[PDB]
Amino acid sequence: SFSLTTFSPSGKLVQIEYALAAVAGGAPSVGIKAANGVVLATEKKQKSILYDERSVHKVEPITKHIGLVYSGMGPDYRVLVHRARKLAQQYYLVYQEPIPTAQLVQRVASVMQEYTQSGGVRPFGVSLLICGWNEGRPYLFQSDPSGAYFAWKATAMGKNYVNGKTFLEKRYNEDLELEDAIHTAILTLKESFEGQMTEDNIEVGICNEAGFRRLTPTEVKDYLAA
Amino acid sequence: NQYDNDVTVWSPQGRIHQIEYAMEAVKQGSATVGLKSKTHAVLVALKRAQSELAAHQKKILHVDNHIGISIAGLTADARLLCNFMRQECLDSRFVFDRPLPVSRLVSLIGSKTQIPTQRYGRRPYGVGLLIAGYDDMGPHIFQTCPSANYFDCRAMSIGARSQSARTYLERHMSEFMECNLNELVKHGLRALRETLPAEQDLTTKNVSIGIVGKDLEFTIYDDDDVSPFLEGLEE
Amino acid sequence: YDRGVNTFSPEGRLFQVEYAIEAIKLGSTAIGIQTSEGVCLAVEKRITSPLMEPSSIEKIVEIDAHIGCAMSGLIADAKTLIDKARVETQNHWFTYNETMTVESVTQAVSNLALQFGEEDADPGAMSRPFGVALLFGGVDEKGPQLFHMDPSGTFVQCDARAIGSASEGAQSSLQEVYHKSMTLKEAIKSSLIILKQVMEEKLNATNIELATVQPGQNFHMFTKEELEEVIKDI
Amino acid sequence: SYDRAITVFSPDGHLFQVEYAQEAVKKGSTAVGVRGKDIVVLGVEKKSVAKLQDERTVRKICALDDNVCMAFAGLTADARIVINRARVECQSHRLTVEDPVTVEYITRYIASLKQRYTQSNGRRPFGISALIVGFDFDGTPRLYQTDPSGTYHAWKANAIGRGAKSVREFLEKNYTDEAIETDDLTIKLVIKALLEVVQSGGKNIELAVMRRDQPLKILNPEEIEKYVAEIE
Amino acid sequence: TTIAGLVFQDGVILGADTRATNDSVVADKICEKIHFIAPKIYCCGAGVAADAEMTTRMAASNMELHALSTGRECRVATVTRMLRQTLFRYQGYVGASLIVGGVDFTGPQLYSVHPHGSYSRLPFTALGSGQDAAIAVLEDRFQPNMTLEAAQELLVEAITAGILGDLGSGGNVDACVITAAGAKMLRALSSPTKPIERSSQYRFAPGTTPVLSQTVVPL
Amino acid sequence: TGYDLSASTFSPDGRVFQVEYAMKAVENSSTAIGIRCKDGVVFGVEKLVLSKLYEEGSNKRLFNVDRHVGMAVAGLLADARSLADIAREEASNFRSNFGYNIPLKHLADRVAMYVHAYTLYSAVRPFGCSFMLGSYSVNDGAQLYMIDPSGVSYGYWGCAIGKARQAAKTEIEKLQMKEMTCRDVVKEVAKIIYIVHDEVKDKAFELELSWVGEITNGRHEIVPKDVREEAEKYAKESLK
Amino acid sequence: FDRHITIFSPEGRLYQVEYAFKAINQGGLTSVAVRGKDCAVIVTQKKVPDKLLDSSTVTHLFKITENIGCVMTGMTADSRSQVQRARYEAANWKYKYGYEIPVDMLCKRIADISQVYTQNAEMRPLGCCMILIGIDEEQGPQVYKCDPAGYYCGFKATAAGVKQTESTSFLEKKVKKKFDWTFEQTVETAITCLSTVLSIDFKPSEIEVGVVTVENPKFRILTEAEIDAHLVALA
Amino acid sequence: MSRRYDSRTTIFSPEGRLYQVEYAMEAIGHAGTCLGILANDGVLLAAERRNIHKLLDEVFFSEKIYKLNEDMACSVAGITSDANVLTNELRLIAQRYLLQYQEPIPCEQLVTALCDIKQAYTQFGGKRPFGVSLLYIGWDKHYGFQLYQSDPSGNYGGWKATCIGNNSAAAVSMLKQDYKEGEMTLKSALALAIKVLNKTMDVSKLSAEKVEIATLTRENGKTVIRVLKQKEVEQLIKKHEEEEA
Repeated sequence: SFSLTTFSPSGKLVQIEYALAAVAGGAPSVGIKAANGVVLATEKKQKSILYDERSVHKVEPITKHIGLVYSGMGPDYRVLVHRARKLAQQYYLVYQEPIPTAQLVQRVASVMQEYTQSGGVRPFGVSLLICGWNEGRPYLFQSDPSGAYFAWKATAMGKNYVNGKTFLEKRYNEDLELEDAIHTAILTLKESFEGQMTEDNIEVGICNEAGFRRLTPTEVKDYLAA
Repeated sequence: NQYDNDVTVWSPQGRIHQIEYAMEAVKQGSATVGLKSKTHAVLVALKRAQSELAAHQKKILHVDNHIGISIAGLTADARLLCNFMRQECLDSRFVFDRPLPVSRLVSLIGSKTQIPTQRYGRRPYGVGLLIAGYDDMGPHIFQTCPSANYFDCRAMSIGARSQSARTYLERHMSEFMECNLNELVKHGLRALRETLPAEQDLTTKNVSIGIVGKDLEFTIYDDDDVSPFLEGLEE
Repeated sequence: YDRGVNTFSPEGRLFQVEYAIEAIKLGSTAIGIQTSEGVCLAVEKRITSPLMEPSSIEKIVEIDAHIGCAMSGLIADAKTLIDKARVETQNHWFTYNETMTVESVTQAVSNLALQFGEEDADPGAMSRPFGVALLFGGVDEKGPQLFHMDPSGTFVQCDARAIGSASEGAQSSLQEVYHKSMTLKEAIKSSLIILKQVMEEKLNATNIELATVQPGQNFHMFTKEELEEVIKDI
Repeated sequence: SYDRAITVFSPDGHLFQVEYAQEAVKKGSTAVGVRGKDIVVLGVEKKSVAKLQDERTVRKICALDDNVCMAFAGLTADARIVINRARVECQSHRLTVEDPVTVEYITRYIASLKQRYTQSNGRRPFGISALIVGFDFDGTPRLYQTDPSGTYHAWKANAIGRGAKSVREFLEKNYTDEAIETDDLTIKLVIKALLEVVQSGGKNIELAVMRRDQPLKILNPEEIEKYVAEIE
Repeated sequence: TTIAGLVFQDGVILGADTRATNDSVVADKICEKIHFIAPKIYCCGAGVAADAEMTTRMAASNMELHALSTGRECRVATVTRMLRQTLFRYQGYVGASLIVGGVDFTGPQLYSVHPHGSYSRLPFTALGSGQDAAIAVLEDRFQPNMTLEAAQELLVEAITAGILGDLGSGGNVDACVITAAGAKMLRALSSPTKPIERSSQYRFAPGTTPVLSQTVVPL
Repeated sequence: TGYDLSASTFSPDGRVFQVEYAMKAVENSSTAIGIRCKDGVVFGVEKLVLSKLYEEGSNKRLFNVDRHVGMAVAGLLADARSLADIAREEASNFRSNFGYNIPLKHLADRVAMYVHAYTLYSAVRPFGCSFMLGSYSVNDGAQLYMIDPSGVSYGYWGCAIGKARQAAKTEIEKLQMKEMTCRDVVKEVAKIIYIVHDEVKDKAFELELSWVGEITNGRHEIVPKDVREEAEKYAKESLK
Repeated sequence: FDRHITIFSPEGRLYQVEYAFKAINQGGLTSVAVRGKDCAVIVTQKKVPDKLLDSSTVTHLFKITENIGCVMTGMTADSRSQVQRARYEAANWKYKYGYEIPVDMLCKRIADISQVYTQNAEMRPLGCCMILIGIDEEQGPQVYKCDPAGYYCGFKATAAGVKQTESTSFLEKKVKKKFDWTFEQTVETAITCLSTVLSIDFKPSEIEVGVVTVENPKFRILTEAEIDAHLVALA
Repeated sequence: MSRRYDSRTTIFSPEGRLYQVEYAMEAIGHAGTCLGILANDGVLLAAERRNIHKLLDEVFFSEKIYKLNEDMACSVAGITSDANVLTNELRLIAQRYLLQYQEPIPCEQLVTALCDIKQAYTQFGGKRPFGVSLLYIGWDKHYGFQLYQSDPSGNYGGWKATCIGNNSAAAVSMLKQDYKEGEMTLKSALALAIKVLNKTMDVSKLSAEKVEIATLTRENGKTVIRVLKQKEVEQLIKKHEEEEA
């Protein structure tokens, strides 16, 4: 019942320092907010053909107009899934409306804070990247295990995330349609990913006026044609 | 080394040193002896004074009309456990309206000492007990250990230098059955002599006894009745 | 360190209980005496500077009308006992409507000595052993009685007992001055003789406190007037 | 919850925790008080810098009641807990008894909190020591200091903080029946006690006085310079 | 309060009225009743208004994550067990009367939940104060696996009878069609009452109100 | 190394050494054996005499969990009597629940589950005792199960616990125990007891035997002194 | 420190979770399960080291429910403990959601149980990994595996125990060439997989094979007579 | 429960100090520069922005500046994690004040209320202390315009002008020089803060995006709090540019 996270002689937190170093080496994940939609393209890699791609999906929706991707530990993410979805539930219980992305990320990031204080528990090993659609304005947020959530037009997360950020810094600018947002998200994804690129290796999903929806492998292959 | 810090951690040989240190705590107390016949039972307790001006401590605790006990170990650990023994015996007359069987009481004593062992942070009770009592099956001599082990006994001697008494208890064990109340006191006091040093031997001040019997309820003697008991006994 | 308060020694004795008795050597010296005419208690105020007021120092407290008390060892743990000690004494008269025997006074207080632990306890559980030694004097249906307790909780009837830092040489001195029928006033004389030898300071009328209980008089603390008459018999 | 024994014994019986708590008391600012005849005077140095910090929030001289005030030296955070909880219990006393609170009756409760919280499970010993001074019935003043170990004692004159022993040396020698005989002598003696620990002192010295049934009054800095003006 | 539903060959339709009343008076004439649970699963409340409201809120919320956690279609029988266990937890303290129907992987299914928690499977029923008017109409003219158009004409007349035969049932008729191909919402499908007009108008001229104090706060 | 300190901490090889050390404590306990046949299950235990000062019948090693369920424990006697009452509470709560005697497979599961519960927590310690559980019924028949300190039960036609086990298990394999009757099985049980014990370390002992089956009418019953002496004489034909 | 309780290592790993992996190979067994077209078959080795050991009481094939089979690879004490809780969770599904739990949602709740052990330092993880099969009425047969870390994924075939990469290597021969998967032909690959790696040629009494098919959704373990019929014919 | 995993944060140093408390202020020492000034006609609170990237949004309001209630406001220097709970707790405390007393909370009461919570966690509970230092501004009926400063140890005090975070001692040194007590008003204090912000910040090219300025004043019986728009800050940059060179 004693706190496992304490202040270092330099003032930093030692436990959350390794949490940020853990999500830095996770699966490469990128996202872009352009025009009326946000593109989420992640990496689902299977070690063998025996693996069924329809059983486990990395891109999961939080609700109709909100979706979320991740780079980091598998188990800690599903715990975030249940609590964040239950938070959206308890939201819709009280407020009977779709949840705004700013309020959703805020109280979920507070859960990450609780385990930097309460004892006998480790902090989360997952850095969440949240996508949302409210009042006609798209939302792209980035949260890490430290509990501090930011906002980005485009960013990168996972292995070699520094390159993905610099690439979008050069290539990406304003006035990009959702069609260009997908093709730009693929180009920055071609850099971080290595090897042959198929529709099963990448899991892509978008959020627009019609809400957050995941792309089927058929239309993904159409975008694999450049 | 690192394995004596608590009870729960097992040694690489599968032993608990804290239970061993509790069993060695009982041997640091006073030496008491007890025995039973086919009829009566006698508990001879050795009393020791903290100083020369201090009065002798009480090693005998009255439990039930037919039951008595002598304590050897940490004094306060006996007291809290005596409040447990007396409560269970009072509960027996509170519920069953009968004297609690001495075998059933000792089984409850072990269950109380089994609770601290399996849990971390709890210390076991470091007091040993020599308890006697009479029932429909006759007198019984029971011994308990801080390890929670308890045995049925004809006669035992606990404390320091108890083997010189136990050796005496082995040779006269044949006589212990057929002797009467006056002889059980003679064998009991002569059994106490072997646990005693070579200087201070027998005085009615520091030596007290108790007796339970067929129709005789447990009764504690101190000085007045003990003086004629010591008379007529060689060492 | 690397152990609990409940951890046994290789000899089978609690470290916390052993160090508790060893801490009494840092306390204040108080010498009780049991006589046929009453029980005498004496203690030194231990004034290390004139700025202090001797009225705030009470090392002899009154449990009941005929029952007194003495104090040594740690001061913080003793004040806690006294309220309970007073309370259980009145709970006796509240229940049985009689004066509690001093042996039962030592009995009710000795129960809370050992109770200390960590797991399986309540929030009203105490962590560390008592660092206080107590002397209960008084007169009852059996006459004047003087008792003593230690941190382990063992209470023993004693003809004379000394507590505090000087209890080592004072207890040995009590055996010399105490013979047979020696009265209260004679015990008061022998009390000041031993107490003056064991203290490092000078014996004065206001330096020490003296209180006695009698079979025909309630427990009484001698005021500065009577204290001057007592010291001038030396 | 968090349940374990914090303060534990040592081979010598001393408590390292409590001893380190008293070390934080020694490093506190110097505060002093002295019992007069019908009056009592409290004072404390203040370490304000560059007219920046406000003088309203710095005050270490607090009143537990109309007839009882106090001053503290130690951690300023632990004092705010004790002062508040003492006032809650002091007025809860006036709920139980129509008569006011004797200075000895609030002192025994205060020091008792330092007794419990030191030996309590998971708690922490207080790093403060305070002078509770006030007027009992008939107008007899009383001065009491607490201890992080939980002990309390009566004093005719007392001081706390850094150099507290040095102030007592002044008090021990210069406090006689001639001392605190009148109002002019009580005011000068308390000031002269602080004149030794003056280091760049000036107006920074703060003083307060309570007289009989009158409430605690704070003596303004301008009259401080007037009473310090007479050293001969 | 008249709520009813009917299962036909190709799907299920849940009818309800638009009128809500508080004990002496009509609270709202157009007030909607049927709530949302799943795309293919819909329910409608009765009895206590707030209790039936908050219960469907907790039901739609629990079923929402069940659709998000499974990623599959929702079972209609799963909704009913959630509703009655809440009624059992409060020992019938909640006066919510709920009807649940929809289409799942198995097929069109309609259930019923009594405020005491009892659940019953059934092709057709009615709940509320005007339930006995709709049950009698649905009992006589029902046929197994009716055509979608045949079931639409019957259930609209069933709610119409439940309205005209109840004091607490009025307003328009909200019917919601649920089929294996998809669900469609029909708002105010039936309006049996023509006289929506009035014979006079009331207008006030400026300056006819005895105003005493006046102040203006700009924004 | 610090890995074997608590049972909640795994070893570098993926094992719990605290459970292993509790098993090593069982190896110091006295030997107890049992054998099941068509007629029933026969029990035996070697009860070492510690001193002549102990009354006859002291330190009884034959434990009775339930009317049809016998038990013999080899290990720490403190944890033995603990689990003994706990196993009786499970059988009593079963009867208080389902109104009949718990089958031996169902009882061995619930008891072993509670043994494994203490291996997970670091704030407690695992049991240092191992035991066998026999039972007999007309619907089931003779059954024998043994639970280790790790809380795992295995069905046995025969088992041996304590110091000497593998040596006694091979002697049971040398002859078919199924067709035998409890009258002839106790002849082999006493025969093995005399083979296991020799005079090297231990001094004296006493034979504690128990029967369950047709002879006892399906109820757990101790062997009387008359039959015990006669059963010894059958073993005295060869040992002596 | 990071190697005692579960906390982030300097590289961000968890060594207690890795030792839970190393606790799987300590069981000394190897199991395989192949997902067929209309069927799902589990093949594991039945170990009876003692002649007195009852073979009927030793079974590695477990039944979570009617349409779901189970096999446990890992510590036996942890294995039977998770299956009891798996049956507690599977029944909680039907008592709540109304229908037989699918194999995907069953592996999810079981994985969530291991997630609590990982994040909390109070309770240690279990050293057993569960392999579950079954047939979903929508997507057909479903075969999943859950490691003690909490990761599960859809597998065309599973491998666990001592043999892992070599067992998968033989399974890669069948899936890459795209072999026709039927009831017998999956049993042909499953027996050949374990026989060639261990160099044994298992006898019918040495193994136990659970099966489930579209025509027989109820899980059932094959009899030695049938296993022999599926042995010689497969030889 | 293993007593090896407990650091026992309640241990006093041999000098009578707390380790976890001292390490908290050091983490605050790395936070960005935040200052405030108490003036006659209003209170001014300005701060810098350490996070600078071309892809940042900042569609919200300020970064380290929060609004406690209608009559009060605060800034933040420290770990943004512990800042969110403190900001929530301060608002909860200030609102629980509105429950019983149904009046705007005095700026002194809200400070001592949170500090009692900070010292409780360092006293017991075993949980780590808080790593955030907070500045407070606002107006009350008694003392008027107020500026306060809080430390993670629970210690607080009133201030006419102060600074927290990076370059704190450098700004305090300039406040001891230019600041005129009881003379400079809110208008003059605005130009003074911009001067201190530009000199103490070694990072060049100060822009309306890189810095943030918020004002709180009482006008016509209503507390007026606002944050200057980037164009309004750019106008102040054009004013200070001429002043500087």
